[PDB]
Amino acid sequence: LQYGPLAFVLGERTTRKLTETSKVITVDGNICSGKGRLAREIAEKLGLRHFPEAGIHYADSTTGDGKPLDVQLSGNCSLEKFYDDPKSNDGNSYRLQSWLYASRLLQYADALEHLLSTGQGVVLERSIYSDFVFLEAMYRQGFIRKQCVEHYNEVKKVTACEYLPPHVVVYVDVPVPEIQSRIQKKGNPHEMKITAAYLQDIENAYKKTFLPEMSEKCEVLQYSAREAEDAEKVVEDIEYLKCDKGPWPDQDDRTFHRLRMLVQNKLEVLNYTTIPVYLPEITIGAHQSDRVFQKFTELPGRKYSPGYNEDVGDKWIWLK
Amino acid sequence: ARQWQPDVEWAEQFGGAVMYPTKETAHWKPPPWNDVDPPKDTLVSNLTLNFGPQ
Amino acid sequence: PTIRLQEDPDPEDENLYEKNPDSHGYDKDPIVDLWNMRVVFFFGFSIVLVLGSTFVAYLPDYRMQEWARREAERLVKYREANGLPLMESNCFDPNKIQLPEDED
Amino acid sequence: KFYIREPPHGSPDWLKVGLTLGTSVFLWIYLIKQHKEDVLEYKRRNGLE
Amino acid sequence: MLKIIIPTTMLLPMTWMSKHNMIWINATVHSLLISLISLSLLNQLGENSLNFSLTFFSDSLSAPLLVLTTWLLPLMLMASQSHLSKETTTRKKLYITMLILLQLFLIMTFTATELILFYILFEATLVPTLIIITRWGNQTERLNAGLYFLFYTLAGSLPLLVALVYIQNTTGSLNFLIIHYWSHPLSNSWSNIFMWLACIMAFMVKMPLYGLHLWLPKAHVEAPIAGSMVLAAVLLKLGGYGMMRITTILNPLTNYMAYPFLMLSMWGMIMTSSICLRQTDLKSLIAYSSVSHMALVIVAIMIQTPWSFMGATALMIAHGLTSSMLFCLANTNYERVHSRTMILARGLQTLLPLMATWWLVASLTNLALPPSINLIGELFIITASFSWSNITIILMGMNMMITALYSLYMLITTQRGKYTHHINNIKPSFTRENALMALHILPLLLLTLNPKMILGPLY
Amino acid sequence: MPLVYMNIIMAFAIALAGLLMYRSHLMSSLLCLEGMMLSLFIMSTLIILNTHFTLANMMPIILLVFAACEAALGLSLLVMVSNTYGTDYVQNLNLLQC
Amino acid sequence: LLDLIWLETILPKTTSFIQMKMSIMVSNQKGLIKLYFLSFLITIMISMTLFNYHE
Amino acid sequence: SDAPPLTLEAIKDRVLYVLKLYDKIDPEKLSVNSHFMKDLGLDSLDQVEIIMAMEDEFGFEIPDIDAEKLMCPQEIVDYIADKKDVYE
Amino acid sequence: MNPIIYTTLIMTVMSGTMLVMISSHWLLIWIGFEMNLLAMIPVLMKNFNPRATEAATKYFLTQATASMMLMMAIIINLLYSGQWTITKMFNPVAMTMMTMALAMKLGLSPFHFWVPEVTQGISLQAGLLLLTWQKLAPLSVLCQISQSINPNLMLTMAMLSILIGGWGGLNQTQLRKIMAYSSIAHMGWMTAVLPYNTTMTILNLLIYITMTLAMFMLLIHSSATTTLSLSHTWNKMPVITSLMMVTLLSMGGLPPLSGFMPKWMIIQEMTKNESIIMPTLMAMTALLNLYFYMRLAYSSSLTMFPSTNNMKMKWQFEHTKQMKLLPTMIVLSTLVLPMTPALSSLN
Ligand SMILES: CCCCCCCCCCCCCCCCCC(=O)OC[C@H](COP(=O)([O-])OCC(O)COP(=O)([O-])OC[C@@H](COC(=O)CCCCCCCCCCCCCCCCC)OC(=O)CCCCCCCCCCCCCCCCC)OC(=O)CCCCCCCCCCCCCCCCC
Ligand SMILES: CCCCCCCCCCCCCCCCC[C@@H](O)O[C@H](CO[C@H](O)CCCCCCCCCCCCCCC)COP(=O)(O)OCC[N+](C)(C)C
Ligand SMILES: CCCCCCCCCCCCCCCCC[C@@H](O)O[C@H](CO[C@H](O)CCCCCCCCCCCCCCC)COP(=O)(O)OCC[N+](C)(C)C
Ligand SMILES: CCCCCCCCCCCC(=O)SCCNC(=O)CCNC(=O)[C@H](O)C(C)(C)COP(=O)(O)O
Ligand SMILES: Nc1ncnc2c1ncn2[C@@H]1O[C@H](COP(=O)(O)OP(=O)(O)O)[C@@H](O)[C@H]1O
Repeated sequence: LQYGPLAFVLGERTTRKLTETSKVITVDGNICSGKGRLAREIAEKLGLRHFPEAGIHYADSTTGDGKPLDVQLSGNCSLEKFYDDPKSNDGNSYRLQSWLYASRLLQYADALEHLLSTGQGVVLERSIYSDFVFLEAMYRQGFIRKQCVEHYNEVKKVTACEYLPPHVVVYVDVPVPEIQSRIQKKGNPHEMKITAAYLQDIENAYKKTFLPEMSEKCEVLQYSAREAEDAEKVVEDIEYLKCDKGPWPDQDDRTFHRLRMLVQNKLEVLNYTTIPVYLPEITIGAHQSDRVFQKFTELPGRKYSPGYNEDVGDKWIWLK
Repeated sequence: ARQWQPDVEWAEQFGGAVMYPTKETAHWKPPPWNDVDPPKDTLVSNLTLNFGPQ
Repeated sequence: PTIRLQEDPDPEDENLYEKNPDSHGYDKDPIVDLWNMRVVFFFGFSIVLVLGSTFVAYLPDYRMQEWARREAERLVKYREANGLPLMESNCFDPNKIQLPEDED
Repeated sequence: KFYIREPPHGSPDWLKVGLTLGTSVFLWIYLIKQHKEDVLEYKRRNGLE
Repeated sequence: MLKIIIPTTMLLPMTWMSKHNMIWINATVHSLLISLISLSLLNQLGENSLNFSLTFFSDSLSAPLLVLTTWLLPLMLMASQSHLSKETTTRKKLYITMLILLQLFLIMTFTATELILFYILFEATLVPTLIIITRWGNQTERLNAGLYFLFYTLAGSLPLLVALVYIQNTTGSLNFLIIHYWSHPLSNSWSNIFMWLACIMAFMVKMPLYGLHLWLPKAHVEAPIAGSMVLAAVLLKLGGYGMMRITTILNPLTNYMAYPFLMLSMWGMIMTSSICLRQTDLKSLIAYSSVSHMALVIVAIMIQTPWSFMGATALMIAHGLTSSMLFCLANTNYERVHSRTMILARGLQTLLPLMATWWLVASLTNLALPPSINLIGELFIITASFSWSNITIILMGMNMMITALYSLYMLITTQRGKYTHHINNIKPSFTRENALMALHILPLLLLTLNPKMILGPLY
Repeated sequence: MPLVYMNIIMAFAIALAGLLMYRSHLMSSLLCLEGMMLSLFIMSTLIILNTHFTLANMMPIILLVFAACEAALGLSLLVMVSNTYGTDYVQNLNLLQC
Repeated sequence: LLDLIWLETILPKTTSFIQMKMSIMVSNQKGLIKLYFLSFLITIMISMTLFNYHE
Repeated sequence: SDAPPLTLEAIKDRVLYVLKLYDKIDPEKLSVNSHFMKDLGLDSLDQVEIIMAMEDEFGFEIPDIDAEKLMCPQEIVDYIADKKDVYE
Repeated sequence: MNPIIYTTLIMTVMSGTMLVMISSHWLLIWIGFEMNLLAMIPVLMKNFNPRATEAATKYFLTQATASMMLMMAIIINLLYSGQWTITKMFNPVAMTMMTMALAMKLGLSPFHFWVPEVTQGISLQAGLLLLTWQKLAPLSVLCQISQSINPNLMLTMAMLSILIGGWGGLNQTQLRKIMAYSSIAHMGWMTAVLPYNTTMTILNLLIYITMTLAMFMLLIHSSATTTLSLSHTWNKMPVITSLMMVTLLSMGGLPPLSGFMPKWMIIQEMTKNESIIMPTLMAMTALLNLYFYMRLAYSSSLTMFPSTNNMKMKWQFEHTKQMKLLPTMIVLSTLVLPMTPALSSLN
């Protein structure tokens, strides 16, 4: 049965499933750092569910078939062209940033739902509390306008306040020259154009805003470049953490009920992402919106509800 | 060559707090997107008491 | 961006004669176009127009025009033969009309 | 095809479908019986037959 | 008469169950068949009407209107499929649904035996028309036009409703037959004057009367071609039909309550005919032409004589056909050049000769050339007005000149002279447009052949 | 009517006018509400005693009970208002217009 | 002069202007309970003096 | 509506009025271009008090820097206009 | 709030309404009103925020004042006639005070100011409850004491309600305030026919409740509280906007929609008595409500407004919670006029 007030009235309580390994974990770091590998090793060692960093096509991976859709029908933004022309006059940069924030919000909702439904811990790469640093890096470099920052702040203020911050924040420090060396040795021809000022802005935003304000909610585990490959030592450091200072211990059954009703029903999660603030970078005309929506509705498994599309092999429709 | 449809300028007529703005209501602001006003810093001062010496 | 919004450009109009030199102006698909023309011409001119005009032209006389003419001929013959006036100023017999007693 | 469970599977929920058809048929036969008895009572009260 | 009503309600799901590329063919074929079926209502009696049931009846005044409506639906379908080619299937089906619902409401309106039912249907006709105008119109004025189309109607019709129910609480019946047989004279009191005004103003604003006509140019200019067709050819005749029906209970108050409306009708007929002489918009010229002709019809109905009623009926039928043809002719040029200015595309007789012939025939019929039914109606109305008062022959005569002028003006502006040099996108006329013109014009002369079918019950 | 009845009616009218005309404090308006309740209690008791309506003698008590509920309700609301503004002023309740 | 100005001025434009003015008059309230509770007091007195006194 | 759109002339009038209310400045010798230290003969502390008087008058706070270099009434007017974004 | 506590509070609200509806004793009706207010106050503050607290405080003050006037009217009636049964209200001053108190409870003009504020300050579900269920009890009492009403005062308040509803709703961009002003106008319509026929009042109330339920469920389904946020729905689910437009047309009273049936019937009823001028003015004034319904229909269904990019993400998800009574409510709101004579079953 679908979770709701009825399941809460008789039986279901979230507090009982929490077994000292709930522990929402995020592993933050600058561009091209080995935060992903550390996250996978932490999840493997502690037996938690690992969530790869949410990209442009994260929402596609969870609906219908997990394969991504066309960029015209999903995202409508490019990271490659953001690297090529960060100061483009078609609003690609802030469109990408807003879409990425929406994707991160959806991923955080999914992780919270899984944790509250099964009691198993989760490990995320970045979070909605960390996305803003990239926005800041876009603003100092002149890639986006100030109105875009105001719109981002409005959306974040109305959205991110409804959830619980992660239990423990893991941050990996890599100096900018080493990051540039890693980028040069990588080979992706679009990331060679990342100037050192952009990475310096990202690191400045991280170390000056995110870590201080996140440390007030809960302690932060910082690791240099060399002491992140030893994932066993990192896990054993995480395990002996005294987590009794954040909002998490102050959560009872009814608050968990509210949060669990919030995390499912993804439309309510994404409600305030499309607020009617008309920025040229994200506002789309009526003709283009109509054409793109008609294009989207013609996809093989999208015209009807999930179980009612006979063109992808749905049977017994006339009795469902 | 195609049908006219509303644009941002047309849509912005309906985004204010009231229709037909006047001089008095030009400073009314629309409610927050969620119905949550930001908390005012109405600090309450505690009582200061002398305990002793007498 | 110096722009106001993301919008498609206004597209140029399509000429139906380019892909179909004999296009009849009904549809872009030549077969559906030809059959739309055929049904319009058959059911508009052949069926409704000519047959409907023939049906209207031969509608039976429910307005009783010929009957009225024959009745008038009978009445004229009778009243002329017996010397009565052809018409009377009163269409109702005064014997069945009861005027008010007092006019003063 | 769907990456998710899609709780409505290829087979329809047979309990709900059966309950729906049963309720509908019960309502229809109840209506027919009620109409028959109403007709009989009306004829008896007015003494047509 | 359900043999006509039910096939339209069947046109509805047939359109909604059709294959995506066969909607127009099915709709046009079955609409033509329904028109052929409705042709049988022309067989009328000489004494009373065709009383099919307690709800519906057919008379010698409503049968030509029903035939015109059922004949106009397929013409709208052909005239609409050009500019709706890029639309989605669902919206095309919705447009056809609006057209079918409008036809159904008009069919039920023209045959209702009851005045409250007539009011309900004659008011229900607004919703499909308003939706069509405000959804499928082209420019941003359409929204305003819809509002102008709506409230102008409702402010006239809501008082009528009150009057109607008041009558039903006094006489006990609003059935038209009982109302006719149990008719009694209206006294001369203020209450009777306001009851007369309430009963008359709705149909006078739907005509429209001069001074109350401001909604009509907006509605007929911003509407799509099918919307303009149905607004000009049928929806304006609701006022005339309703006035001819309701005037049976207003005597002898009309004898002196018609003076302001007669004065407005005559002087505003002159005024609108003059307005047609200086019009930069080709659609607005046709709209004001409709205003002038309907002013003539108002005069005919208001003077209350058998010849006037005959002429009024003939004029409504002829004006419907002629104005629909003129709107379609203007829409062809608009679709070619995407502009409504009359002096933009000139000298079109050189480029489109058969279209020029269609234009010539439409303009000749508009100026009431003998022996067209336009002339028959106009001449009957003029003779009745002359009997009413000999001085009217001045004003009427004035109109007869002015009409001709502006009519030929339009032709001389659009077909003669030299072609505009920079306009090079004028393709040859399609078979669809020529067939539309022919199906508009042939019934006109065919009815000229047998004119007693459109002369109404007073014949 | 005797003079006592009209005195009680005057007390009720005074309390009603006091509620309808707010100064600044919500507590004063709540006190005016309780005054209305007290006047209603006194008048109902006087009418019931005068006519010896025995079974209606329980009616004033019930009245008092629901008065308490209203009072409690009002006080509860006052608390929340204070917690939002540090004051119980009615000019702070102006977020919603007409 | 007539079609585009005065016929427009009298019937529709005057109606729209009057309705807009009355809408602005009616809907522009500050949301203070003090003011319209005072209005409630005035209304109650007016009702007891106008309609109630005449029975 | 809110307060009228304050202009440069009103700003200058208020600044001069506040300055002539200072008990240690003679009204006649004071002008819009008079330097506090040289023409008016005031050391740093009177300048601080004058800045605080401007703070009271216009209802906004001027830091130690910024206010440390307002040397005559014209600079105070310019600073107030720039902070309030007043161009007329 | 706990689901069990919420269910208990909702059931207590309905129990107070039923106690008002099934009692013959004035004290029990007053107790039902008190219980309804007591259980309703927390329901308005289910989602805690300053606006909800302000709405609850204003509602409590208004309803407590109204209940005190109610009890005073009961006591005056008892003083001039030792009766407790709800009947022809043997005293005129007590009846004037009763009419004023019930009008204040219903929100009739000029005691209308609290309705838009309270509707705007609470959530859509609480507004649904307040604008649909909270009208039953005062209207039931008014129906029970209809023979002793003063027609002048009642008709004045009804006409003022219609006028003020139209004029106030003309100026709104917030959907909740639009609903509140529509509610005020519809209460005016309901109370205009009350002195002449209570069956017409019940019919109008039923049709208004059906239409309001459909409107509020459509507004909850597409999470919009402003005009601009509603203008986005066409790019996410156009069927909802089309149904909303047809519902708005029905609320505007256009034939052949069912929203035409109440006013029509009321007009006819008011013409069976003499009463000619008042229905004409009433229809003229209802044209204003129709105007701003048409403006909403223009903004949401008949034209396409610009959208945002993030809406693409919303294309990939379906509505999770599903309202089972929405289709029936829409159908009853629109296609019900041909079944008009069935109103005989109401009396
Ligand atoms: C290509 C078109 C492009 C587009 C354009 C737009 C077109 C739109 C069309 C839309 C659809 C239209 C449908 C309308 C339906 C109308 C049908 C109808 O009602 O029929 C009525 C009418 C038939 O009357 P009826 O009531 O049915 O008959 C009653 C009697 O019982 C009968 O009397 P009877 O017992 O004597 O029998 C007579 C019988 C037989 O009588 C005879 O045979 C005798 C004739 C006399 C000859 C005698 C001597 C000749 C031979 C001598 C030598 C041989 C004999 C010896 C051998 C040895 C040789 C020496 O002949 C007839 O029945 C008449 C012919 C029937 C025609 C019907 C028309 C149907 C039209 C429907 C289709 C429309 C499309 C057109 C297609 C048509 C084909 C192209 O048809 C006519 O038109 C009659 C007109 C002929 C009269 C003469 C003209 C007089 C002119 C005077 C005016 C002068 C002024 C200038 C004006 C000039 C203008 C001409
Ligand atoms: C392209 C080039 C064209 C030019 C060349 C053309 C070649 C010649 C063709 C032209 C024909 C010339 C006309 C000459 C007149 C002959 C026809 C006439 O005699 O028929 C009339 C008959 O005409 C018909 O009655 C009129 C036709 C009805 C019109 C209905 C139109 C079809 C309906 C479509 C929808 C309508 C929409 C409008 C709403 C009302 C006779 O009337 P009536 O005096 O009785 O007959 C008495 C004898 N009867 C009764 C035994 C028959
Ligand atoms: C923009 C175009 C819109 C359409 C216009 C519609 C036209 C409506 C005009 C109504 C026609 C006549 C109305 C009343 C009939 C007579 C008018 C009156 O002038 O005649 C005299 C009336 O006498 C005086 O005039 C008294 C009436 C004066 C007050 C009326 C106000 C006129 C002001 C004009 C304002 C413009 C109205 C249109 C607003 C849009 C007759 O004397 P009397 O015998 O005693 O009255 C007859 C009735 N009896 C028998 C019961 C007694
Ligand atoms: C109610 C009464 C209570 C009284 C309490 C009083 C409290 C007294 C606290 C005093 C604290 C000090 O001494 S603080 C020490 C002050 N001494 C110095 O600064 C030495 C250098 N002198 C200068 O800089 C100039 O002479 C200067 C005077 C600054 C003028 O500044 P300008 O020329 O650049 O404008
Ligand atoms: N919020 C963001 N804004 C812009 N670019 C981002 C954002 N998040 C991730 N990226 C881009 O995604 C790319 C890979 O992400 P990253 O996690 O840093 O490397 P890796 O996948 O090796 O761990 C990088 O080029 C980074 O710039």
